[PDB]
Order: sequence, then C-alpha cells, then structure tokens
Amino acid sequence: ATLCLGHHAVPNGTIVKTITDDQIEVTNATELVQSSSTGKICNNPHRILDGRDCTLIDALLGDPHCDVFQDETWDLYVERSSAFSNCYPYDVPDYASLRSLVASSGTLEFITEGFTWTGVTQNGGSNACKRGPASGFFSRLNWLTKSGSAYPVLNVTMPNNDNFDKLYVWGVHHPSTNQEQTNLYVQASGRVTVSTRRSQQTIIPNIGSRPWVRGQSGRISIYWTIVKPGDVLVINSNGNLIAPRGYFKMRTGKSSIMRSDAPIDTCISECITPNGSIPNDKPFQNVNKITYGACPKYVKQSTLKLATGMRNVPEKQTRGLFGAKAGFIENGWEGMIDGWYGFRHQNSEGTGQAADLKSTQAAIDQINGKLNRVINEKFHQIEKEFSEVEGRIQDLEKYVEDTKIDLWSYNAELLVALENQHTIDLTDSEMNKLFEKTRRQLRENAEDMGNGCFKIYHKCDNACIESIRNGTYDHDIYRDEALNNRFQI
Amino acid sequence: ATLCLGHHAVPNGTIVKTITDDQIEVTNATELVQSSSTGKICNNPHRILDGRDCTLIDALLGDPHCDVFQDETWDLYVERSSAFSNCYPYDVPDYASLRSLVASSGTLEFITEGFTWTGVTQNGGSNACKRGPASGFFSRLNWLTKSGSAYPVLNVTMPNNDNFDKLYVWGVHHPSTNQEQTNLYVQASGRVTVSTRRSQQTIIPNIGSRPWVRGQSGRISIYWTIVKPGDVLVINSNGNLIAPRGYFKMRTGKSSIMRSDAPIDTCISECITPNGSIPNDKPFQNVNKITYGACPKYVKQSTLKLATGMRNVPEKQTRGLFGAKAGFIENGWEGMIDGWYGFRHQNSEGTGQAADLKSTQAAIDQINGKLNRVINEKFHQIEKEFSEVEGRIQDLEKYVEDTKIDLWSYNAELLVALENQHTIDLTDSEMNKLFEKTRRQLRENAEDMGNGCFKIYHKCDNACIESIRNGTYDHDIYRDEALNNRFQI
Amino acid sequence: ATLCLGHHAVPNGTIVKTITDDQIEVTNATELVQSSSTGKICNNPHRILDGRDCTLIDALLGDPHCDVFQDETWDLYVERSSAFSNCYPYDVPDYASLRSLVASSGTLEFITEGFTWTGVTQNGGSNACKRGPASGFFSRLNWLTKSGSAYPVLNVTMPNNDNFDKLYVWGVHHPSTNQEQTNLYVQASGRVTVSTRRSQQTIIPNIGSRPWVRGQSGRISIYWTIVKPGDVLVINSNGNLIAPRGYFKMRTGKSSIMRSDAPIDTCISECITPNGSIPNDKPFQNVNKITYGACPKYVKQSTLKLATGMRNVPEKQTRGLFGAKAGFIENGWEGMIDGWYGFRHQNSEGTGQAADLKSTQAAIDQINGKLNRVINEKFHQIEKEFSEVEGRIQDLEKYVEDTKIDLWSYNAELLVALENQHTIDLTDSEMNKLFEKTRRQLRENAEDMGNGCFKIYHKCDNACIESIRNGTYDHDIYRDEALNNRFQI
Amino acid sequence: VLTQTPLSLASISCRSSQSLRHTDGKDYLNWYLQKPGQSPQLLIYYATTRASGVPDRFTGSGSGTDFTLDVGVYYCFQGLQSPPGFGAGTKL
Amino acid sequence: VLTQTPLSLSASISCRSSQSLRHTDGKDYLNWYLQKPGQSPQLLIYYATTRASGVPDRFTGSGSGTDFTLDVGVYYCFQGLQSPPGFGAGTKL
Amino acid sequence: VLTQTPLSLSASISCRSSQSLRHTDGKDYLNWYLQKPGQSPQLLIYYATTRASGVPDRFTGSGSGTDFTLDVGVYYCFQGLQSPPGFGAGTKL
Amino acid sequence: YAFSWVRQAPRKGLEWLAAIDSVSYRRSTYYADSVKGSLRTEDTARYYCARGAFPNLWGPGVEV
Amino acid sequence: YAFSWVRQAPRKGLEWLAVSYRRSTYYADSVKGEDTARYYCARGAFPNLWGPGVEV
Amino acid sequence: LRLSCVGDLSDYAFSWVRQAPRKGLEWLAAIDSVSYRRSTYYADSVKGRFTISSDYTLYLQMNSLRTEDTARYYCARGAFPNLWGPGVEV
Repeated sequence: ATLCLGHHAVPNGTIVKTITDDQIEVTNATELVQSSSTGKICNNPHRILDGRDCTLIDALLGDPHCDVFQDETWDLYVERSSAFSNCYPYDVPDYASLRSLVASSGTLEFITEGFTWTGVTQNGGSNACKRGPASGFFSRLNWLTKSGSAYPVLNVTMPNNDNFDKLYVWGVHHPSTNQEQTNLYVQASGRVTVSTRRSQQTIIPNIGSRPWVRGQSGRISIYWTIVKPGDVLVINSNGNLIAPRGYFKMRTGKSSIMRSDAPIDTCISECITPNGSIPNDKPFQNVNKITYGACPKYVKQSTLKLATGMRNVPEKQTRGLFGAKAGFIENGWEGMIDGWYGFRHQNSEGTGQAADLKSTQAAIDQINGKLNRVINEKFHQIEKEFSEVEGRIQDLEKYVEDTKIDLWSYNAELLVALENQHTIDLTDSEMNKLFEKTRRQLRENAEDMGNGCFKIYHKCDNACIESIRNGTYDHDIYRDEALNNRFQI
Repeated sequence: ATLCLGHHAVPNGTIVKTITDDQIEVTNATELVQSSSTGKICNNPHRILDGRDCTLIDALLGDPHCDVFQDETWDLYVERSSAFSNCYPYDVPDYASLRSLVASSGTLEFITEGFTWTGVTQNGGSNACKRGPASGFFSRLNWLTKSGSAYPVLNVTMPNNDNFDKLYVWGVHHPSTNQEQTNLYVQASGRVTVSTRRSQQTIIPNIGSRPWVRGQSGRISIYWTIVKPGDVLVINSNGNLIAPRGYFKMRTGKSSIMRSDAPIDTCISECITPNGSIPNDKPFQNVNKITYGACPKYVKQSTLKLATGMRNVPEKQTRGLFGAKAGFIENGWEGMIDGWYGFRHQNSEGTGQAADLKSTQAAIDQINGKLNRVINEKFHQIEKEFSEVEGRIQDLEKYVEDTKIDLWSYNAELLVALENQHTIDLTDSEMNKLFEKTRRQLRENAEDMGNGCFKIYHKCDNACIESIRNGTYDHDIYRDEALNNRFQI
Repeated sequence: ATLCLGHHAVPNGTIVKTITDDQIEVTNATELVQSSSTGKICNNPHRILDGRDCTLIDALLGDPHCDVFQDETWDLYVERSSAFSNCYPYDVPDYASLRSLVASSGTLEFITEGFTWTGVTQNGGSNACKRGPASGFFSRLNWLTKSGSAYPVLNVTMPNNDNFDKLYVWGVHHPSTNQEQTNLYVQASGRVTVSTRRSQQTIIPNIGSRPWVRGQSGRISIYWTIVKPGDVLVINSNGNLIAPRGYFKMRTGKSSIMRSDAPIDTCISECITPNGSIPNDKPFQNVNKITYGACPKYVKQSTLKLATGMRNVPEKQTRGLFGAKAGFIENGWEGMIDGWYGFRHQNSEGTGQAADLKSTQAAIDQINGKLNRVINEKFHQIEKEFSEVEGRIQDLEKYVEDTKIDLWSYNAELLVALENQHTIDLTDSEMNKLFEKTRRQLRENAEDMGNGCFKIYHKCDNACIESIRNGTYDHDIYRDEALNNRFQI
Repeated sequence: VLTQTPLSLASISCRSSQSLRHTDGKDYLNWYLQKPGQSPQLLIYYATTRASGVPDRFTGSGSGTDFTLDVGVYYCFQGLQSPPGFGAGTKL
Repeated sequence: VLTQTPLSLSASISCRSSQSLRHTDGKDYLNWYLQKPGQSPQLLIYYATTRASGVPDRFTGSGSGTDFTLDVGVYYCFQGLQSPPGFGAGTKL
Repeated sequence: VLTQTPLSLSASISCRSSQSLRHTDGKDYLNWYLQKPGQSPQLLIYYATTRASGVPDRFTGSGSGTDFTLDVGVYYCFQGLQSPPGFGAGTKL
Repeated sequence: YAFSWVRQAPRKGLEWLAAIDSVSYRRSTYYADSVKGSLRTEDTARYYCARGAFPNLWGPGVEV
Repeated sequence: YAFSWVRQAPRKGLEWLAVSYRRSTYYADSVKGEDTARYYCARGAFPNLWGPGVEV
Repeated sequence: LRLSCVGDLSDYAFSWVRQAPRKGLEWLAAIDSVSYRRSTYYADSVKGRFTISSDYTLYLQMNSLRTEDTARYYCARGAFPNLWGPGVEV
C-alpha cells in the first residue's frame, strides 16, 4: 500500500509580494488598502454640521445669511466650495489661526455682556450688509460711531469671574478716505488697543482706497483675544473700533473642520474623508490624506495584498501519465476541498482521500492571528491642501505630511512582505511536520519514495489507513511482515 | 537502552507577544519600556540650574527678585510653576523665540559697554520694581527720561570688533496716558529704530490704559537684536526707549530648558524628564515626551516584553502514567537546572540526566547578541506642552510630535514581535539540530520512537551514554549486536 | 564509493551584521550607502542656473551688477557664497518666503504694464546703485519722487484679466532724516497701501539713521503681492513708494534653489547635492541631507553591507590529515569556482568534482530578486542649513529634519539586518534540500556518515555518480547488492 | 472511445463510453485546435480550464461522459486510459 | 501507602508516605483534592507545590519526599508514582 | 621529500618538492613557519598562498606544484599531503 | 490524555479503580482489584471518570 | 516532463502513437510490437506543447 | 609530561614534533580528530618501536629509546602544526 500526503490548490490564485519573489501565487489573499469611497458623508456617530454658503468665520461674526448658525455646536464643520461673504468687506490677519481656534473649540456659543460705550452711537451699519429691506451689520459686532460731533476715548473694562476662557472678537475699521474718517470718528487718526494682564494688541488704522467690494472701499481687520480665568479685558479706543457685543465660550474637545463638496446621507461611519465616508476595517487607505475620526493610515500604494492561504501549485499536466500522480513535492491537490493538508491512499481495497484537520486548523489559527495583528483616532490635524501661496509655514507642513506619508508607505510595504513570507513558511513547515509525524509513525514499516509518499511494505486495509491518519498505529504487529517484504527481495 | 533529548521549563514563565499569537509563554523575558521614575533630577553629569521663582526672561532682564542668576551658566534650566514677576509689567513680542535663544545659549553673561546718552536722564525707575526701600528697574536695562525739558534724538552706535555674536536686549515703553508720555519724553509720539547693516527693527509706541499690574498701567515691549562680527548696532530714538546697558555673550552648545516641579537631589543620571530622572538602559520609555540628555525613545505602550528564553511547556499531568514520561516533543523538563538542552538515559545500570552545554551556550550567545543590538542624544528640541492657545504653529508642533510618537511605537511593536518570533524559531532549531546530530551519531544502532527518544538496540554502560553525549561514539563496535537485535527479532 | 555535498568558500570575504551576530563572514556583499561625490554639478537632465555673484532676490529686483539673469528659467538655482549686493541697501521682511516663492516658480519672467503715475517724477536713482558712470536703481522697480513741489496721493489700479497669477514686487523707502522725507516727498510722513479684493498690506515708513552701507543711511523694505485671475491690484500711496514696473509670471513646477560652491561640468546625473552630483543606484546616501532630483535617502550610517553570498567557512587546517575532507557541515570548499553547491566523489575510478546548477541558480535568483527591491523624487523641500538665529520656526524645521533622519536610519538598519538573516537562512535551507534530495534518491543504497557525505554500499562507476547528480538514479538495480553489503557484514 | 458531433460544421460535443472523472476530481479531457497547415495548439485542458494565453471566445464544459466546447479542426483527447487517443476531428 | 492525619481541625492536613514520592524528574508525585458535599472532587495543588488553575490563593502546599502538608469538604491526598496508585483516608473539615 | 635552498641567508627562500603538493581540492599543501632563537615555531604562511592572521605583512610567499618561494631565526617549509609528513632543512637568517 | 475510573462507596472514601494510558505512550492499562483474574455485592457506589495522568478533571459520575 | 510522439496522416485525423515514474512507456495497438505521415513531438502528460513537426 | 599547548576544546587534530638542539625540526606523531576515526600516523623512524600519545596532551616513556631521543618536544594543533607550545626538554 502507498500513502501520500498533500496540500490543496485552487484553480485561480492571487499574486502577492514577498521579500524575494515579486510575483508569487497563493490560494487566498485579502486587500489591506481601502481605495474606494461611497461618495457621501454619514451623520453618525459624529455630529456633523453643513456650511451651506457659510464659512466658519462668517458664521462666527454674524453674517445675516449666516443667521442660522447662532449658538450651534458641531464635531466636524463641513465647508462647501460655494461659500461666500455677503457683508462689509473684512480680513483676518491670521485667518488660519482663528479658523483652527474656532474649529477646535466646537461651539459658536455667544454670551452677551453689558458693555458700556458712553458718547458714541452704537449699532452702525452699511448698505453692503443689507439685513432685509434695510442696512445692517454683523450680529456679533458693534460699529461705534461718533454721537453728535464728538468721539470720546473709550476706556472699558470687564473681568473674568467665571472658570472658563472667553474669546472676544473685535475689529478695526480702515476707511477709504480721510473725509470718511473725520465724518465717522471725528479724530484724524484712530487707535484701538485691547489688553489683558499678560498680553496686548494695539492697532493703528490705515486710510487708503481698496478695491470696490459691495459698494465699500474700506476694510475691517478682525482680531481676537483670549481671556483666562482671573484675567480682565480692557479696551481703549481713540477711534475706528468695531467693538464686541459679548464673548464666545471656548471648549477643549475633538471638534475639527473639513472642506468638502460631498453630500450628507443618513448612515453610520467612524471615518470621514472629503471624498466621502470610508470603511475603517482595513489598516490602510488610498482615498485622501485629510481624515477625521478612527481612520486607516494613508499610503501611496494603490493595492496591498496579504496572503491568507498557502502557496498555489496547480495541476498543469507537466508530468504524470494516465492519472498516476502522487505527493506534495510534485504539485498540489486541487481535489481537496475539505482541508488544507490531507492523505491519499491506494490499498488492495481501492483508493481514498481524507483531510488532516489538526494541521489545517493550526495553520488557519496562525494565519487568523496574524490577520488580527494587521487590522488610531486623529481628530484635529494641520491643513493639507492650500489654495493660496504663503511661504515657509506652508512648505513646512507640506514637508511634514510628505515625510509621514513616505514613512507609513514604507512601513506598510515592509509589513506586507514580511507577513507574506512568514505565512509561506508557516504553511510549508506545517506540511513538513505532517510528513515527519507520518514518517516517525510508520516506524521502519514504510519507505520514502522521494515524491512525498510512503510505500508500506505490509498489507494495510482501510482500518490501518485510519490508524495511520488518526495516530493510533501499532507498528509492532506488522514489523515481521514488513521486514520480510523489505529486506528479503 | 533509551536516550531522550529535552529542553528545560520553568514553573511560571512570562507571556510575550509575537507575530503568530499575542500570548505565548516564554521561560524568561525582559521589559523594554521604562515606565517609572525616581521623582528627582540628578545634578550629574549635566549642570542643572534651578530657576526657583524666576523665568529665564526674568533672569535675563534682571528682576530685583533674584539677581542671584547674574553671569550664570547651565546645561539645563529648570523652570518652576511658582515663578513670578515682581517688576514693571512687561510683554515680550514673540516670547518663545527669545526664550529658546537664551536657553540654547546657556549663559547669562553680561558685558557692559560704554554707551553715551547725552541729553537724557539715565537710571530711571518705577515703584513697581522696589529694590528694597527705594524704586528700581531691570538691572540690564536703562530707563532714559528727559533731562530738563528736552529729549534729543538719540543716535548711538556700537561696532562688533570681536569674534563672537552679541545679543542686545532693549525695550520700548508704552505709556498709559498722553500726559505721562509728554511728562516723560516731551514728544507727543516716540519712535525707536534699532538697526544693523543687514536688518532693522522699528517700533512706534502706542498709548493706552492697560490693566493695573503692580501699580502701573503702562507696558514695556522687550526686543532683541543679534550683532555678528564685523557688524555695527545703531540705535535711533525720538523717545520711549529702554536702552541696553551692554550685551549678552552668545554661545552655541548643548544647553536647553525644561518646566518641571521635581526636586533636585545629589545623584548621577544621563537622562532628565519633567517627572524626574530615568535610567537609560532600556531603549524605550513611557514617562514623558520631553527629555534631556541620552534618553530612551518615548513610546505609547506601557509594557513591551522581549523573549530571553524559549517556549515554556511544563508538565500538567495529561499523559504519561507513573513517571513514565520522556521526550522533548511531548513537553519540557522542570527538573533541569544546569542547562537549556540535554539528555536523559535509562539503561541496565539505571537512569541518569545530563546537560548538553554547547547548544545551550550557542543559544545564550545568540540571544545576548540580539539583546545588545536592541539596547540617541537629544539636547534642545521643540516645545511639547503649551499653556496658551496660539494656532498654526502650535498644531504643527503637536502634529509633528504625534507622528513621531506613532512611528516609534509602531517600530517598537514590530521589533519586539520579530525578535520574539526569531528567538522561538532559533531555540526550536537548536533542539532539532541536537536531535539530528544524535541521530547521525547513532547510525543503524538506534531507532526514533517519535516521542523524541532513541531506543538503542545494543547494551552499553554509562560510558557508552557519555560517549554518545560527547560525540566520541564508535558505531562500528556495535553494528553486529544492534542489527541482530533490530532486524532479526 | 562516497559522495560528499558541499558549498563554495572564498579566500577573503566580507563581514555583515545580522539580527543576532554583529559580525558574520559572508562570501560577497554590496554597499548600500553612497558616501562619495565627484564634487561637481551636472547640467543634465536638469536646468542648472549658476547665480555667480547674485542672490535670487537680487536678480528679482534688478541689481545692475548682473542683468544677465533677466528673463531666465531654471530647474535648480545655485547660490554661491561669494554673492553680494551692489545697489541701494534694502531688506525683505519675510525674506525666506519670498525666496522660496521665486525659487519654486522657476521663471524670472518680467512683463511691463502701463502704470500711470500722475504728478510724480519717475526713474529715481541713487549713487549707491551706479549703472555704469551714472546713478541708477533696480531695473524692476520705479523710484517715484515729487514732481515740482507737490507729491499727490497716487491711486492706481491694474486688473488681472489673464489666466495666471501675477507677482508684484514693490517697496517702501525708509529715509535717514526728516529733511529727506520732505525733500523727496513733501509730506512729513508717508504711507503705502497695496490691496486686492481679498488681502491688503499697509506700510507706515520710518525715519532714522541706519548704518552706513554704500553711502546711504536709508533702507528699502521689499514686499510682494499675488494677484489671482479675476482680481485687481490697487496701490494707494501718500509717499515713500518704490512702485512696481510690472509683474513676474508665476508658475508651479519642480524648480528649487540650492546653496553650493561646487563647479558645473558637462555630465548626466539625476541627483544633485551641495557637495556635488552623486549616483542614485544605491538606496541610501551619506553625503548631504539637502538633495534635488531622484536622490537616495539620507542615513546616519557611513556603511551598510547587504549580503549577496552565503556564509564563509573556509579551510583553516583545523582537522583532516592528508586530505580526508568532508561534506557541507565541516567547512566550505575553496576549490569550487563553478557553482555555489556541488558534489565530490571517490569511487573505484578515482575522485572528481561537479557543481549543482539548479540549487545555485535558485539561490542566485532569489538573492538577486531580493536585491532588486532594496534598490523617490523630491524637488522642493524646506531649508536645512541656517546662517542666522531666528527661533521657533528654525527649531521646528530642525526637529522635523532630525526626526526624518533618525526614522530612515532605523529603517535602513532593520532592513539590512533582516535581509542578511534571510539570505543566510535561505542558503542553509537550499543546502538542506539538496542533501534531502540526494538521500531520497539513494534510498537504502547509502548511509549518512554525519559529515555531509553519503557512503554508497554498492560499487558503481562515474555513470552512477552522474545519475545521482542528474536525478536519474535507479535504486532497484542496486538494492540487492547494497543490502547484502550493508546488513550482512 | 470518443465520439465527436458534428463531424462537419458553436457547440461541439465529445461523448465517451467511459466516464473520464478521476478520483482526483478532474475530468481528463483536452480540447485542441489545428489551424490549417500548422501544428495543433491547446485550447482547453481538464474540460473546464482555459489554456495559457488563448482567446476568451473558447469556453468548455462537461461532467464525466458528455463534454461541450477559428477556422480549422477541433479535437477532443482523453488521457485517462492506457490507449489514449484523439477524436474524429470536427471541421470548422 | 499514604497516611492522612489532621494537625489542626476546626487548616493543616499532613499526608505522609512510607516510600518517598520523588522521581528522577525532580518532582513530587502527590496531588491534593477537595470534595465539597455533594459535588465532584476538584484539584487544589498538583505535584505538592504547584497550585491548580482557577484555585484561590488561600490554599498552599508544602513538603518533599516522605512528608507533605497542606471551604468545607473532604480533603484527599493522591499518589501517582507506583503501579497501584491510591487516595488517602480523607480529612473531614 | 622537500629541498630548501639557500641553506644560509644574509630575501627569498625556495622549497622544491619531488612530488607536486597540489591536491584535487585545489590547494597547495605547504606551510611556511618561523622559529625564533629560543622560542616556539610560529605560523607564517598556510597553504603556500594565504597569510596567517596576526603576522606582519613583510612576509609573502607563492608558488605551485613542486616549486614554492617566500626576522632572525630559522625558516621551515612543511608538507601535509602524504602519510609521512615532514619539514625542511631550515634556512638560517 | 490518560483517563481513570474511580469509585466512591456511600461513605468509605475515594478508591482508584482503573487507569488507561494514551496512545503516545502505548495504551497500556492498569487495573486494581476489580476484574483481575465476578460482580460481588461490594460494588454499589458512585463511579467517576477522571482525565489526566492524575485524576485532575472530574465528571459528575453515575450511581451504580 | 513527459513527451509523446503523435502522427498525422495527410487526411486521417491525429493518431497518438507513443524519471519520477520510472519512465514507464506505453504504445498503441497499431505500433505495438501505413507509415507515411507527419510526426509531432508533444510535451506534457497531455500533448500540451507541440513542435512545428517533421514530414515523413 | 605535558606543557601549555594553548595560548579550548578537543575537536582539533594534534601532533608531536621533536627538535634536536642543532638538527632541526622532525615530525614524529599525529593524532586525528574523532570525525575521521582518529586514525593516528607515526614517523617511519619512530615506527613500530614507538611511544604513543593521547589527550584527555602528554606522552609516555620506558620504551626502545636509544639515548638519541634527547631533544625538545613540541605539542602542535591542527592538521598542520599551526599552534605551538613552549615544549619540554628530554
């Protein structure tokens, strides 16, 4: 009787990469890179707000068309490319800094305080900020204008008796001409200083003709101040002051900001990308570098295959005539569909096949355990896409992001190659250990035919095949007959 | 005679984490993460200077509340949370750059220069800087004031005839009211321009009522200028000038700063953290991300075990009745305390145990060599914790630190897994090699019982067993007896 | 007859560093780190522009000492340490950003626009910018001066109706004395505001005596504005204006800048470093961290050896008297120059040697495929060497650069160690498979002597040895004789 | 013995008296095409698996005794019994 | 043979054997079992030193060779070195 | 047998063998040793080409077949290819 | 995985009856004074099957 | 790598004429123990790879 | 008697060499390693009437010695006399 050990093989296989071979076929493999997105943004479990032609700064200041974003909280603010401003022209010296501050705070909660401005006309406005049929201004700003024919030096103070930081947003008005400055603030040259016990900001307005925007050639420079507990805000203005009407409550959380034109749909997703929500089962993705939530690491590689199965050596009619084929050394057994390793026997009662459950299960558990190892939560990061050209800082962030991407791509490639090579050995060594166990069991009653088969030199019925397979094989009841048939011609 | 080959086991062993399984038992493992600190800062071999109740800038300017730090040198400046200012309320535009500059310089060495300020009153002071019973000022600054009723345009120069960079620290006084401006500096508006041949700094003081700090509502903005050899410094002041009395020597080196409340005790340590000094034998630490000196790399993982021994498979009373147990395939041996691998024999003269020292020494040498490889000198780095909220650059620094931490943690995980897997696979290989060598020594005179044991088909005494152990076993003086007992019933 | 299996060995060999042993002698190795440079910069395939004695900013402004760089394109602008400025003294606030902008643009393409300056005298000049025998100025700037005895407020505009960004480089003049602001510009205090529909820059100039440079105590502050398509530039000046004569074309590409004193010679090299062009065949280089083009990654290791061959175990006359050699596990064979693995036979006809081509070719192809994977195109990066001390940003860039270097060095070390270990393992495995194949070929016609050699118990000539070598060995035509001489004395 | 239908000719049927399914689980039958004047070339092996680098037009299917399948002669070949042989050859 | 004698009854039970139960493997072949009233016996300490899996630390064992020493139940000592292995008489707690 | 010439020196020493000392392996079986006055002989060259590690580079020798060619002491050429190995007469330098 | 049969008379203590070894050590079986050579009267008890070389893991048993 | 010898008469249809498996050889009944036709050497257990062929 | 022939193990081969005061080196004995059956060869002059040696590194006496074997004896290591010892006078 002859008993051959073998492994399975499937018709089609997956070409993966290891340390040595750049193209090695395996039975099964899984993709480790998520390169597809649903194209839509889910509203669960993260609280997501939609811009709808409203920027974060525009909503903060109180644009009339932004009047729906009052006292609104969010976990991710989505800006749309259709956003526009419809109020008095303005600029923020550090726009990105203020946007990041408001995005990280996560709450547009405005609390009004009793600011007293004596000798000036409050609630100014302009035709560039029409709030309905009349002329208006930002809801969270107060345009102080001369009352009568005098603009006194405004010296106001207000402390922090609470236990949370306050964010005061104010502005300095740059008029178009000297006549406008005299007609609005009396004084020829203005000045606005806003100070705390540890910091101060002093701004001198500048008169000049800026490009026509919505009817006004002047500008408003927006500044912000943070008041800590135990501190006091003092505002001293000779003129050209766009005073604050209150404060924004600051908070420390996981809130962030994102620029995307993708729609929002009712679904659940833990990872948010501007191209849309992506599944987070895979450890790597190739959709976008800008991610929110528990997201896979962005890599440059489009595909990365991890070998879940063993080597694939199919039957290609290379050798073996009239069905005569044998062993795991020559090729793999495509007809084994109930195990990874198995036995084929040809006794006097016929032929048969069986599967070795222990080795197959051990290999499967090892591969599954290495799969679990292969498969972070970043909320607020640096900006990755820039519309304007600034200089040093922009190149610094670009360098940081490029270095991170390159390092993580190299790590992913090395990990995939190492695990694929280890899986090959894992399975091969398992087949060799099955061979060694069978050889050590068939103690002197069998001969190795060199093709992965044992030639048994004694009569071996189906019960004896089962005894060899299951481990309950007694070699002392066949030694005499095996010796006679083996060493005596 | 029966000879069995085995490897030792321990009653209780560590659980390490490899590629295949996250929990595998190993006889001995070593922790690779330093997660504990002594709570104190050593003063050797680094020169630690306790700042007590002054910031670095306060010692730079010369607050009366600690002239002890004059002409001081350090390798690490320790800033305490109890530090406070006790002089005129001052602000430093871009405070962090000056702080880092002075910290990396490592010396508070002040050289006075012969500045001539003709037409103004020198050595001005304020009641907010009480130097005992009188009113004083910063020791390294000179408060100039009108002499009589005139403040001339001060145009002074000082060249760089030396071979080192000079750091000139000066300031501009922002008064509280116009009355005080005119009383102190005559002119309605002052102007301070300090220039070199390649750079300049202009400051126009603005007047405003800042919050009451230590009796004064004014401010002093501190500025710094670096003069290289072959350059000249020119100061032109219409008014509002806090002149410099001299220059601070600038040095390049390995000095830095740290914010910590830990005490300083007489000891030796090459690594300093805000939580205290930590040993630098381990490659990774989980104490703090701020480090000075030769320090282990910060990792997110609390624990990391490196396998020093091999798989620990002990006896658990599963199979083998009445002490009839043998072989390394089945399990290990707790009764072995003098080696890692060895032999157990049962012959006509009884039973015996011995250890194979060569394989044990080889395995120990390989493991020690792989341990030595596993076991950087960073002095001045970026700020890691921030107490204010600034914007872009703060998020950039946080992003950089987070990426570095994540990459190093992944590297540590991969290294630990790879080394543990290789250690296990090399110890198993050593055991298999010893078994193979014994089988080759026992040519046709012994057979393998599968359980890890060799049945020898000829009788021989303990000298025979020792000859097999030491490699000096002649199989030709036993072939006839072995073959007769083996092949002929 | 005896058949011994062995591997080659070289007289002298390289030493590599693996996971366990830091010094493993192998037959052949390759250098993975480039540490040598020719010292010259090739002009192919990149466009190299030798700046000679002009900075990029100096060529941007129109220094008369070199107008050759007018309207020029480049891929890498090379700055020399001998460069100097020979015109009116000037400074550029945020200088590095402007340098990076102009470098990444790659084109000094200046196009003149029809600016109208009503009421002022154009084409101003100074004795510090002599254009030959007369007094000149920057070619790309227009120094406006009072016409007659009046300097009107200039309000000029220019739209961007094209489809590309325009870079306007303008300036503000800081005079030395108030006699000057009046003699050149009537008004006692000037002001220059340059604005677009989204941004504005307003400069109030200064009065003060800067150090004597080329006969002028004044300064010129250079600013730039970027005008996007659909935008409009508006310039409003009361005085102290160095107006732009036109606009520079802005484009996005692979252009960059470098500081080096290396000469330029005709050759081809895709990697450029300040020390000179280096080859990019090796994956790592140790010349400079500043690179342009397809360049190897910078590492801290001077040398890193990759194992191309197998372990080197040569003859050292340790054992074996008067010939009497053995198989693979005694030593290597220095006499095998035909392949990596081979056979040595001593039959009745004599001795002989041969090489096994299949295993040698398999090992060679695996090692070559591993080498191919081991052996990026970065164009514009951050500045890596600094000549001045700035502070926060410089430390951030240094920290990022050092982190990248450390991570890549660790990656290189781990990669080379893993590859060397796997190479050694794959060579040993190949020899083990060759030995196993020979054993299964021989069956019970030979015995293993324990020294890598098979003792064949039947006499057969060189045809028999060739049959064993080629795999066409019939064991059934020799079984009777082999068994008779093996088991019956 | 293999019988091919139709002799002159799509679908070509090769029918065998004995089933060609081995214990290995593979139906031992190959489909070859001989272009006029050239050596025969492989189209399908094991009655289901396409050859290496052949047009996707050719598809084969069968189980045991009835197998089913550009101008030339098509042949069905058995490789299971000791006198292996080709079919009659269908002209297309 | 084994003799199980209580030393302090209501936690010290001593199981002493005529023949020392130490093998050439450096292990003491003695196990301690507790039979709770109505339940099945459970292992407490095997090899006379090593505690069993999922056993409270209240139980500890000591001894070597001939002499070995240890809520409510019956405590048995079992030897497994010789051909006729057997349990102890039993101690009622 | 090996003949060494010259017998006395006052920087090349020749050892010529009756039978070629090249083996089928491909290595010449000859060694060159130095005996300093009063001290033990020290290996200089092994296999007639390779230089022993730890010796000064002043010594270099080469040859093949029967002819091989090469500090106060006696120089010896030794062979190990035949059953009765032996040294040479020795060149005194 | 060796197994054993153990007996518990109503109140007489636990008496080890039989042990069966595993295949890896040859399935040798050891028996006490139960069937060596007959079901007598002194055989009513609770029978337990135990897993291991020592009676480590126990089953509920059957009341014979 | 097993090889086979196949024969193609001018118009008759292909007829099949003629290491690890002991190089056991099998022959058809016609050739066991006319002949004007082209002869092909085929590679594989089945005649997978065919060679241009000879004229006899 | 023996001497310090080290300056490890017994896997290497060994040899015994004799140097007369003014007659030059003469190889006498050589013991192989275990891997080659420890086949020991002896010089043709010392042949038969020899005095064998072994290791556990010394040599015996009281044999056909004819007062001509008065010389310095050296223990050498390797297939060739690579590593030498101080030697013992006889």
